[PDB]
Formats: sequence, C-alpha cells, structure tokens
Amino acid sequence: YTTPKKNKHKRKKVKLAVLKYYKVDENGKISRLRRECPSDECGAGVFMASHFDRHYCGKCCLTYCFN
Amino acid sequence: AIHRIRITLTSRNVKSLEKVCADLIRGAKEKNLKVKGPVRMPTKTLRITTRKTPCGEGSKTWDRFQMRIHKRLIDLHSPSEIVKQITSISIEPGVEVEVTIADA
Amino acid sequence: MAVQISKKRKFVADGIFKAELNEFLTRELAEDGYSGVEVRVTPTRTEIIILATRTQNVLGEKGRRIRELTAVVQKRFGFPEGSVELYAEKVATRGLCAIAQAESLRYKLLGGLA
Amino acid sequence: MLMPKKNRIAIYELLFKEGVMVAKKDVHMPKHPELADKNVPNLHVMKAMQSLKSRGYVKEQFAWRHFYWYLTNEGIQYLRDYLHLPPEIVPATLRRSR
Amino acid sequence: GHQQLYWSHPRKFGQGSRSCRVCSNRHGLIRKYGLNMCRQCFRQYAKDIGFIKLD
Amino acid sequence: TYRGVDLDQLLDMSYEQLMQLYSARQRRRLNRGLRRKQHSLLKRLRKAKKEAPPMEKPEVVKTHLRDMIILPEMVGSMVGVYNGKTFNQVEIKPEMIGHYLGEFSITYKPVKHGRPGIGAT
RNA sequence: AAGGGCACCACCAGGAGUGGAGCCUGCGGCUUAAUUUGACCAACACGGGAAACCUCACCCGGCCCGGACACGGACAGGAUUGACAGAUUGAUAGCUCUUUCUCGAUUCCGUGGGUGGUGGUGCAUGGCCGUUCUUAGUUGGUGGAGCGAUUUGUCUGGUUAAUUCCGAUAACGAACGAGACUCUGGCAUGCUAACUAGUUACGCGACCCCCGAGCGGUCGGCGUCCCCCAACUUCUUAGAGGGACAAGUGGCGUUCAGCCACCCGAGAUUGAGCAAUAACAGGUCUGUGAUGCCCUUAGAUGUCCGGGGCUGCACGCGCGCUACACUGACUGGCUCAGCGUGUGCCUACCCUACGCCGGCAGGCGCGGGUAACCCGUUGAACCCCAUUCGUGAUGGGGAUCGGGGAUUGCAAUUAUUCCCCAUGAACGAGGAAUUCCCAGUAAGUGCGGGUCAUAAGCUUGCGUUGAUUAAGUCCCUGCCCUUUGUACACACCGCC
Ligand SMILES: [Mg+2]
Repeated sequence: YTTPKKNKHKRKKVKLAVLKYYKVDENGKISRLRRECPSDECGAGVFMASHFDRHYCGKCCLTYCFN
Repeated sequence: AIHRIRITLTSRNVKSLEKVCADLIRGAKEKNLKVKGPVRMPTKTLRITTRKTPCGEGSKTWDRFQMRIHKRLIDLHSPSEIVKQITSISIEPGVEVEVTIADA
Repeated sequence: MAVQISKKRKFVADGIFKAELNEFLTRELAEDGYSGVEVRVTPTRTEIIILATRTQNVLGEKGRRIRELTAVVQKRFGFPEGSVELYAEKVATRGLCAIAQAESLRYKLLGGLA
Repeated sequence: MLMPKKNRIAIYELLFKEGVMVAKKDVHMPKHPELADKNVPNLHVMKAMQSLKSRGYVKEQFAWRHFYWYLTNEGIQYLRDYLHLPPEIVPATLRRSR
Repeated sequence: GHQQLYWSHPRKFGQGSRSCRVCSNRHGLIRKYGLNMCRQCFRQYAKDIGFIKLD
Repeated sequence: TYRGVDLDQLLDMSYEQLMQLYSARQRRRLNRGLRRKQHSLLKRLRKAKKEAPPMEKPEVVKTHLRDMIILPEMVGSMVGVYNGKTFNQVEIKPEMIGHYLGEFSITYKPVKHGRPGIGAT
C-alpha cells in the first residue's frame, strides 16, 4: 500500500446556527436582505445567495451576476 | 359470411401435431366444410454445438443440441361462415396455434 | 408480424420462460415437496400447473400463498391481468418422483439425521 | 439510503396494495418499471425492500436475476401504522370479494 | 461520485453491454436466437428449454 | 508547412475548410462531434497561452486524454500527456498537426534483453 | 516370460503433411509500474480467451456506500444532502478549499453486526468435465471349496466387434455394460397432401425459322385457389407406412454357434448420440444469489470513472495459414451447391432486393422479409474454355514499409477492419524426428454459424472436385484374457 498522498480530508460543514438573515424594525416592517429566487421551482419562499460577486438560488441554481 | 381462413399448427414434436391435424380435419368433415389438404412445411432444425467441459481443460468434446420445429398449414374454406361455425380448439399444451384470414 | 417475433425466437423464449419458472418454483417451493411444473398455453390465457406433495402447504391461508405466487408471476413476465391461473396438483406415488424424494432426503440430512 | 419520502411512501403503498412486488437486480437501472411516473431509481427500491427484509416485515426469494419480495404478517401492521390506515383496508392477497 | 460520472461511461454495445441472463456472467454467452445465456448455464438448462441431443 | 499553407493561415483556418487538409481519419474525427473534454482542454491551453509570458513558453498543463488530435492553434504549448503512470510534457512543433497526442508519450520503456532464464531449455 | 486375440489416438503399403521461409495465434523466457491468472497422451487457435472503453481480475490517480439492522450520542433554535462561481483537479468528481444558498429526519458518529469480493484454497467441496476406457469388462443372491484373505459361477474348446453365442461345466439363478435403442443416409412412379414447392397441359404472348414445316424451338414471360377459373405429385416438402433378415444358393464348420463366395436387391458393415464397476488428490472456488474455511471491508481485494496493459521482444516451442510454381500465375468467357442465418424484455445492434452517385473501398432514396412468401432459383469456389507469360527468385511470393481514401464508435495511436497506388523479403519442396487416414475417405475447394458496434489465418458444420494404398501383423506403441514369476502394493517413474 503506502499511498504517496495523505488520506483525503472530507469536507466538514460550517455547522451554522439559526439563520436570522432578515430584519424588521419600528414595531415590525419586513426587509428581505436576501435576493429572492424568481423561478417557480425555487418559489417566492426561498432566498438566494449573497456571494461577493453573484447570487445563487438553492433550488433554481440561477446565478445572477453583477459587475 | 364468405370467409377463407388459414390455420397453422406448430410444435416441437410430431405426434401431437399429427393428432391435432387429424382430429381437427375429422371434425371439419363431420361438420361438412371442405378442407384444404394438410401442408407440412420443411422442419426447422436449430443446431447448437457447445464444448462439454465448463472449464476448457480436457479433450475438446463439443456437445451439439437440436430443436426440431415442425409446422403444418391447413386452410378451412367454406361457402358458409367459419369462425361462428367452428370455435372449439382442442389444443394440448406444447403446440402453438395461430388462425389467420385470406386478407391477412 | 413486425411486433411478433419469428417462430424460432418464439420457441426459445418459451423454453426460457419454462426454465425460469421451474427454477423459481424450485427455489421457492423447496420445502413444500415441489415435484414439477406444467404450463398450458392458449392465446386467450395460460394455465400453470404445479406438481407438489404438500398442496395443503403450498396453498396459504384461504389460498393466500397461491395468490401471492400468482401475483409474482403476473408482475414478473408481465402477463395481461387475469390471463394466468395457478393450479396445484397433488402428485400420485410420491415415491417415484426423483425431485420430491431428493428434496425429502435433503430436508432429512439438513435436519441432522444419520 | 438517502432516498426521499416521496418514493418511500410510494413504494410502501405499492407493496401494501398487493402482497408482493417484483424487482430485477440492476442497480444502474434509471427507473423501476412499474409506477413509472414516480421517477424512482431501482437502487432505492432495492435497498428499501432490503431494509424491510432486515426488519423482517418482508421475505425475499432470489431467482436468476430477480427479487420476489413476500410481505409478512409483521409487515401488515407496520404498513398500516406507517401509512396511517385503519385495520380495515388489506392488501389484495388478503381478502377478495368477501 | 454524482450522476454525471457514476454511470457516464457508455455501454450501448459490446461485451460490457451484455451479461448472462442467468448467472450475470459476461463470458461464453450464446447470442444465437436471442438466448443471452452463459455457456455453462445453457448446459444446465438445455433440457428445460428443450434442446436435446440426437447426434 | 502542413499542406503548403503557412502556420499563420492555419491559425485562422476554421474546422470545416481544414478537414479537407487533414487526412481521412482526422477528417472523420472532426466530422464527428467534438465532446466537452476536447473543448475544455482547448480552453485551458488558450488561457495558459494568453497568460504565458512574452518570449517565454507557457506553463505545463496535464491531461489523460491522448486521442486529441493536434491543432495548429496549439503549436508551441506545454501539454502533459499521461503515459499510464506519469504526465509527460511535450512540445508541439509546427509539423505535429496530423498526429495524436499519444504518439509522443510512449506507453512502455524500450526493452534491453538480459540473459534468458530457465525457459527455452 | 509364455500362449491367444485386437487397434491407422500402432504398424505394414501409400497419400497428404508438420518440422525448412514469411506471417497469425498461445505458451515459455526476457523486459516492464502492469505485461492478470489457470492449464505443462489427458496443457500450449484451450479457458468457447479474434482485450481500444467495458471486458479486467494487472499498473497508475480520483469518486461514492450501493456499511442492512440494533443500541447510544447528535439534533427541526436543524441529523444531515446537494449545488453557482473562483481556484484545485485530466475531468463541469461541491472531490477539497473561499464563498454563501438549498433538502429536512430520508441522513451523521461510535459500538456490535452486516454485506460484497474474477480475493486464497479444485489438496476442504458439490455440480459438470476429461482420462483410465470406448477396450469389454463388472457385480449380487443362493449353493461348492477354503481357518481366512478369496475362489467357483465370471470357463477346456470353437465363434463373434463383443464373457457375442454354441457348448462343456459345482454350479444355479440373475444384473449392468455390450447388444438392444434414437437420430441420421440410402429405395420406394405405393398412401396422404400440397398458391410460403412444384410438374404436366392449355391459352396469351416475345423472338429465330418462316424456304414451309408451326403439335418447329426458347422463355426463371404472363394466367388457369383471383374461386369454379385445367389435371397431377415424378421432381420439392413430411408424416404414416414399407423395406434387410445372413433371407436364398454353393462351400467350410462339432455340421451347433457361425465364416467366405455368389444371385436378387437401393442397401448384404451409413455415421453419430447414449454408454457398466471402481477410480485420478487430472480441470474448474475466473459460471453462478454453488459453497466450507481463511483474507479484505471505507485510503475497500466491493464498486465507478480516466489512462495504460493484457500485442510489449536477444530466443525456444505448438496448433495453423500462405507459398515455393507451366498440373502454374494473370486477363476474359462459359458454368454447377447444401447446411444455416436474418430486426432483440432489459438490448441501442437485422438479412437484404432495386435505382443513382464514386473507379474501389462506401454513401445517397425507394422497397421485401419476424421468413419453403424477401434476400434467393443463395448465378460459391475449385473446375472448364480461350489470352498473355516461358524456367528467371519471373507476371510466383506478398512479409516489411510510405502516401492517400472509405465504415464502426465516444475514442482506430502501439496502425480495428476495408480499398488505391508504391516494396517484391525469405522461400528453388525442407535434417534429426513426427501428425492423420481406408471411400464420397484423405486432399483441393469455397460457403454458413459461434465470437461481432468493427470484424476470422480459429472453431463448429455445410457442400463441390475427388484419389493411391490395404482386407494383414504384433515387428514398434499399446489394449484385453489365461498361465506363470515377484523381494512391487504410493503398485517398475517400484524396490534395492
Ligand atoms: Mg505480376
């Protein structure tokens, strides 16, 4: 045996706590701070990713790219 | 219906085909349809030859296998209707029967 | 015609169907004194006849097990529904059936008898 | 098996509708033939039936290249309380016209 | 792997496209008359199919 | 000089009019559909060649696939063709167009026959 | 050692041959990271083994669990799963990392316990298979002999291919094997039937003779099951039946078994399959969801994917093919087959007519055939008839090697295969040795199937042409029986 490479490290998840990425104030006014995935398959329920240069929809896998 | 039908009989053996080709035509004569004579097609002979050993080590003995397929064609032609008249099949397991028409 | 295969492949498929059914019933009805299977075929429907010593055993509760195997063969080879019937025939002179006596001996030896 | 619920319950209700079910041994088959519109890979149905066999609710007969799973009496009540169905609806092999 | 490489390698023809209809072996199959059976299994079952010996 | 034309014309020589210049097997190869693996390799070489320093050869890129036919647009690249064990870098000369990548990464080392053993008594 | 019989896996007489050259293939050895592995008469064109992937079991890297079930932690304030982009990677493997979205109880970890394995063990095994051994041999019961291992039966003689039979006879009565049996081929103008086979006759026709025949000749041209609108099975098909029995004659023989010649007959010995007891540490755990035990089981010996390899070459061996030429090669013309196949559950992949394009290799449209309807009347090769050549390594020989063109596929390179143009290498008939074989046989000769997406120098069969030698022997290799000898019994490859 004696593989030249070390044993491959499997990815470990970030282990996120409660999501809490949307805020209301002044006795409650909704503010989606995340982009909404527009597709029917994503739905109006889910939010999109907030990457530094694009946005990812978890189901629709649409990437909205901004320069 | 005025119908002119074609009936084929086939199996692996000869005896069952012979007794079917006999009893059907006898029933037809008793039931007064004129019958086209029994036509025996040439026998299919499926030949398969295979090494007896399951190993390949030995004296190269090839075993051969044969499946004789015999088939007969008899046509029923009557001035009257046929299918409403004759319906009984009298078929043993092992023999295949297929009934076609003149247009088929 | 184009849908129906030739005579040769037809006989081949018949033999394959028969061998598979016999082997399945052997592997499944091993303890029930399985002796042999007979299939009677008509274009309207087919009839399957199973020879076994313990017909009362191969038939389940109110015919449950025979229904089970009928559904098995129905869904396996894909017959039209209700075009296959499973008849269990009690063999005569079980001492003459080589398969049944072989299975009884194998059952005895697996039991641990001398 | 990471197989979802949407096919787990579908396979379970197929198994409870009739006392047996027929599966051919091909893990690379894209789809198990019956319930064709349910989009269920053959591997998922095989491992689901294998798990049920492990818990004893179904027994398995292996022919040349096939499975012939026979649901058991201990599978009756398990399908009943997993499908939320009262003990008055039975599989087909259980009662017929009575 | 995912769906894009687990079974991406084509087997729409050839020896790897075929297996014994009985023992799932890929050697000594008889594709004559669509038999799709291994040689040894053909020996095992040739009586059951009906291929018998005459000569 | 591949078929009398120079290299620079071969650079802007598109596939359909180039298939005539290729031999029978290469013409059949281009006539049949190029897959995503070939296109990805071409994009990798293009990116490396454009990011290659001036008057300096590009960095090496590796690949298992050796059935890639050589295009004149890859002349002067560093490609690593797998030999079954390692990726062997190979220059792309302006005369290698009608050649496979695998024709230059030998799959075996040559044989130097030592003394025969007990066999062939 | 004797006595007797017997075999072209023995010889005799012959024939064709191998070994002599090239090439294909498998072993061995060499080399390699890998050249996976079994097999050494009865291994070595064997593993149905003609490997680009797969195959694949070998080498080189990268994925996932396809680790059920139980328990315990972990948890909807989230067990956990996928994935855009950038790197990174051969890879558009979210494989890993930065980055955040998304699934939600299916899944995570640990402990037990699974499971899978072309992993090991054919010297643990079953199954099959080969061999002893296709020779004729082998056993029981009861009875006889023997203290008993055993013997008799199961044999002096004759006869057979045959312990096959007649006979003798402490044996009697059996049993298997052999025989018998089934298929196969050979004659049936006898039966049955025939539009998925035809024959004959007639009528339409076409053409030659038409001097004049004219019921002249050809037609694979068309019709007469298109239903009243000819007959028939000789040919073809396949069933029932028949037919050959040493039946007759002459001779030899105990005049029994039987043997030889001859008549008449299609045939006076058509070939196969099946095939006894006991065995072999013969082969296969790489056929199996056949399997004991052992090994491995998440960095997997499971499994997938990518690439390589199974072809790699100082050499040896085997089965083959091509050939060494004038009994020939080339060019043209004429001319005759039978086996058997042909469109798929997964499974995509059929056999092909005709028409056009191209010179060939192929492609482009129209069909037919799931089949005695279509390919196809399978216009095969060899052979036959004419041409050139002219004894030369020549028009033999086509290995090596270049360029180019086609088909399969995702991929043709270490050339898949086919084709065109170039190259004409050894080879002038083959040592010592050795294979096979007695009539449609050897040999020439092509053709089907198997492997096949592409395919045959292999094999299984098929047909065409078609012999010489022989009707005997134990000399060589052995086989079977009796007697004999033994210091052998793992059994002369012994023992000493
Ligand atoms: Mg010449």
